[PDB]
Amino acid sequence: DRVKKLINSQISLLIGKGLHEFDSLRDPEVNDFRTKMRQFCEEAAAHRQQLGWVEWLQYSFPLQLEPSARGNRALLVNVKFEGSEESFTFQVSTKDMPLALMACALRKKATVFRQPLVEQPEEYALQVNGRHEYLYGNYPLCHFQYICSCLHSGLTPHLTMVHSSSILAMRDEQSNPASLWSLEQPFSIELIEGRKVNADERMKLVVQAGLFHGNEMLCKTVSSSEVNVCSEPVWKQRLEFDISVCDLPRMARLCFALYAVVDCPIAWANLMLFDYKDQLKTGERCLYMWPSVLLNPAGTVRGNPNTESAAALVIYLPEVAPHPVYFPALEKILELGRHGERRITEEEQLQLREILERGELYEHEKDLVWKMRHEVQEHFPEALARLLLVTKWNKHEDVAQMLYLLCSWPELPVLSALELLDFSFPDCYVGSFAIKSLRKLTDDELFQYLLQLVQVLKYESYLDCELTKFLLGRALANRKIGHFLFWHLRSEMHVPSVALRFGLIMEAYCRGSTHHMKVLMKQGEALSKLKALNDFVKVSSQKTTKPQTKEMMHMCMRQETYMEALSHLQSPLDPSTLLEEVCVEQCTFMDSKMKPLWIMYSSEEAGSAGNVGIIFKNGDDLRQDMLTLQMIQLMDVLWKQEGLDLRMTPYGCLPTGDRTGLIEVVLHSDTIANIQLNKSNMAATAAFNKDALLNWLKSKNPGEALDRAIEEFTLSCAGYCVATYVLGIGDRHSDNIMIRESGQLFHIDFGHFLGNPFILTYDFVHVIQQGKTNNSEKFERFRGYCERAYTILRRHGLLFLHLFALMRAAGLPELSCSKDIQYLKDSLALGKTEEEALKHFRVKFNEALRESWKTKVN
Ligand SMILES: Oc1cccc(-c2cccc(C3CCOCC3)n2)c1
Repeated sequence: DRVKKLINSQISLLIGKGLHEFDSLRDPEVNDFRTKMRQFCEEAAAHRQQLGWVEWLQYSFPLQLEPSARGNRALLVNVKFEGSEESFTFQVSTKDMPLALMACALRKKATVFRQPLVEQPEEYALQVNGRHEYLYGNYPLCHFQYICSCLHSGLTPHLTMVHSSSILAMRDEQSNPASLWSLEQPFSIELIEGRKVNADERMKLVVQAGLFHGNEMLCKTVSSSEVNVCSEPVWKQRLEFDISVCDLPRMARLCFALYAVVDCPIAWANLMLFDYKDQLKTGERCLYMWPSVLLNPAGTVRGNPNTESAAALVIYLPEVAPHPVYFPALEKILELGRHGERRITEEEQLQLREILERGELYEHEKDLVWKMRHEVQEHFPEALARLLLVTKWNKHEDVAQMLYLLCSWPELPVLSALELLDFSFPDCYVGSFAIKSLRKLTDDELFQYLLQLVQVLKYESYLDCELTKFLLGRALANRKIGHFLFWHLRSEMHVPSVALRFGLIMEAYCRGSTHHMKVLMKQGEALSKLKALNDFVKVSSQKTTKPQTKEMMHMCMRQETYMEALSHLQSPLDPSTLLEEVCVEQCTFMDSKMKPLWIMYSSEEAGSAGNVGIIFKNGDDLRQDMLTLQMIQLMDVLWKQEGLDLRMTPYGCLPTGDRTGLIEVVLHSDTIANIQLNKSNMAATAAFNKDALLNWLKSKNPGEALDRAIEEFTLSCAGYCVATYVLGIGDRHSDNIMIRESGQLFHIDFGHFLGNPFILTYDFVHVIQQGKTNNSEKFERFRGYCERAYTILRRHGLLFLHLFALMRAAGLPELSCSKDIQYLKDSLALGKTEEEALKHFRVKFNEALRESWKTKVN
C-alpha cells in the first residue's frame, strides 16, 4: 500500500533511523521482535479505537490529581461551552464535584437560551481552557491539580463544557488508518584471532575472559598468553573455565577485555552463551569490540555497529553435543527444584529474623539464609532479594531449588520490585517476577519511575523482554506515558549501543499509534527549526550586538516555514501544555556560552494560561538536570502525601537529542543575582544590600500580601535546603537560585550533585526573619520545616536508593560507581535510628548556621 510506505518513511524520520537499516542486519532476533511487537501494539490500537468516551478521556487526558488525593472554601469558576465566546462566572465550593459545576452551567445555559434542556451533566467533561487537560470523575474540585494551583495563585479557573459527541469525534479522528544438565565437561572456548588492533608495538596483547551472572563471577577469570602487538594478533588457543557446561545459568554472559602490557586497556566485548530462543551457542563468533574508557559485565551484549573501525575478536564456541542444546524448560526446572530438605533451634530462628530484617553478610550468615530458604518464602517473603544474592547461580541444582520457590513466591510491594530490577538480579524468571509485582503501579507511580525503567532496558540481555512489553502496553494505554517513553528513547538515538533497541521500541510504539506519531513529528519539526535558529543565533552573537542578533532571530522566525513549524504543537515538556502562537517579539536568547533560546507563546483560547515559555538548549547534556528535578518532584510528592506543601517549583526539563533539550520557563521569576544587583531608579533599591530581596518581595506583594510571600519563601527555602543537602547539590550561587513574585525560591542549573555540607545564607535568613536581626520564632519555625521535610525523606530512603541504583545504567559521570551512591546513603543516614539521624542533621544544620554567621558578623 501507498499509505504503509508513507507511514514507514514517517517512522524512519521520527525515530532518526531508517527502517531499511533493521532489515539490512538480517538478524532473526530483530525480525521476531519487530513482528511480535507490531502485532501486540496494533491489538492495543484496535482496543483503543472502541473505548467508551470517558475511557478515551482517561487514555488521552489522564487525570492530574493532587498527591494527597491519590490512593470548606469558596471558589469562583468561569465556564463556557465549546464553540461559544460567552462565559458564566459562578461561586462553587472547593468540596464540590465536577458534576455539580456542570449541572450549574447547564441550568445557566437553559435559562440564557430559554429552553428546558434535555442535556444531563453526565454527557460532559470540563476541559482546562487551551490545555489538553480535563476535569472529570468523582473528586472534589480541590483534588484536581489545576484547581488547587488556582487557589494558591489566587487565579480564577477557566473551564470549557465539552460534550461526549465532541470527545468521540476526537477518538475517531485519531484512528490508525484501515539435555544441558548431562553435559558435565568444563566450559571452554577457542580464542582464534584479533583484527584492527591499535597499541604500542613495544607492548604485548592479552585477552582476559570471565563468566558472569550479572555482577557476580561464575568462576575465576582466565587470561590468554601474552602475544606480540600487531593489528591482526593470532592466539588459536583454548581457554578453559572452572564451571561445568551443565551449570551455566540461563543468563550467563561471557565477557572479554583486550589490553596491552609491558596496563593499557584497548577494548571489551560481551555475549550471552544462550541465544534468545534458549539455545546454547556453538560455532565461530566475530565480536566487534567497544573501546575501553578491566572486564565490563554490565556492558551491552551486542557488538559494536562500527564494524569498519572497531577492533574485532574471533572466538569459537565448541559443539558440546551432536544435536542443538536448549536451556531446560520451566517444567524440568520445577521438577528438579521440587525435591529438597526443610529444621533449626528457636535461638537460630532469632539469628535468621535478625539478618532478614537488618546489607552485606558473612559466609555462615549466607549459609543459614540458604538452609532456611523455605521459611524465607513463608514468613519473610519481602527478603527474596537477600535469598537471591546468597543463591549459588553457578550450581544448576541450587538454581532449580531457588526457582521452585520463586514460582510460588507471593507478589511483593512495588518498592521491593524496584530493587529486583537491579542488574544484581539478572535471572529472567526473577526479571519476569519483578514485572509481575510492578503491574499494580498506578499511571502516576509509573510516570514518576519511567526514567529509571527506561535505563533498565540498557541492562537487558535480549530485545524481546517482559520490561519492553510492559512499557509498551502501558504507553499505548496512557498517551502521557507514551509521550515520555518516546522522548526518553528518542533522546538517546545518537548512542550506538542503544540505538537499535530504542529504535525498534519507537517503531513498535508508532505501529500502535499512528496519530500520536504525527503529533510527535510536529514536535520534532519544531525542534529541528530551533536547532537551526540556535545555530544562527550562536554565529550572529559572535560578530554583532545583542539588539541586532535579536532582530535577526526575529526576522528568521517571521519566515513562513518558521512560523508554521514552531506554532500549534504539544509541548515536549508536558503534552497537556499547548504551544499555540509563537510570540516572536518576546523571543530572545540568553548570554551564557550556548546562547540558549527563550521562546514565548500565547493562546487566545487559554487567555493568561496560554502564555508559556520554553528554553531550547543545544550544547549541554541535560540528563543530570532532568534526574535532579525529577528527584526534587518526588520529594514534593512524598512531602505532600504527609500533608506538607513546601511550595516547590519542579519545572520541566527534557533531553530531546544529542546535547539538546528543553527547559520550562517559570514566568514572573528572577535570579537572586539580578535582584541583588540593587539597581538605582527601582522599587527595591536598598540602604543595605541585605534589604534588596525583602524590598523586591515588598514591591511584588503590597500591604497584606507581604506575609504570604515571606511564608512561601520560608517553606520553599526549607524544601530546597533539604533537597540540595540530600542530593549533594553544590556550586550554589545567586545566578543559579531564582525567586518567583509569589515569594517561592527555587534552584536552577543542576550541573553537579552527590557531592561532586548543609547550606544557610544570611540574605535568606533576613527574609525568613521578616527583616529583623533577631527573630528566633520565625527562624526556628524554618528549622522545624527542614527537620520535618528531612525525616519524611528518610522514611522513603530505600525508594531513593533503589531509583538511583537503577540510574547507574544511564552513564552519568557523577553516577558511575557505588561511591556516588554513598553520598545518598550518608545524606539520608539510613544505617542510623531516626533519633541519631535527626541528631546528625541538627549538627549539620547548626554547622551551616555558624557558617552563615561568618557573614552576619560583617
Ligand atoms: O535546569 C537547568 C539547566 C540549565 C539551565 C537552566 C536555566 C537557564 C536559564 C534560565 C532558567 C530558568 C528555568 C525556569 O524558568 C526561569 C528560567 N533555567 C536550568
